[PDB]
Amino acid sequence: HHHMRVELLFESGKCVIDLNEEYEVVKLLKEKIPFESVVNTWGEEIYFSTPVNVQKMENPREVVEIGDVGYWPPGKALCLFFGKTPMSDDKIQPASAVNVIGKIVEGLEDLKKIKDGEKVAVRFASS
Repeated sequence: HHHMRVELLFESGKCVIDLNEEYEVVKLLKEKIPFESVVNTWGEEIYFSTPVNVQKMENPREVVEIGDVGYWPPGKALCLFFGKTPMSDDKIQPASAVNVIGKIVEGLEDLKKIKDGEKVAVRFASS
């Protein structure tokens, strides 16, 4: 394991993500935690901007799976995929390629409760 558990605390719920530190963007996110951001939704994707800009993607994907965590360089955003985006009817299609850097491991079911504009506290997981 070179993985790190990050807790995301929203207003309406919370989750834990597991991120692979082998990816440059994850190494840099590590150095910025703790930070806070603000949530946006796009269908069943939550995304929020981060203070890390890494354009190069070691693992770009133009289709993702339920539970995937992506980094989207155009918006410098972490993206949480829990269902379909407005882009497709038979798969989860991000707007453009995202660097799939980890997985939602707890609280996947809380995500549908999160509204646009909720603050998020980005933290290392306490367990």
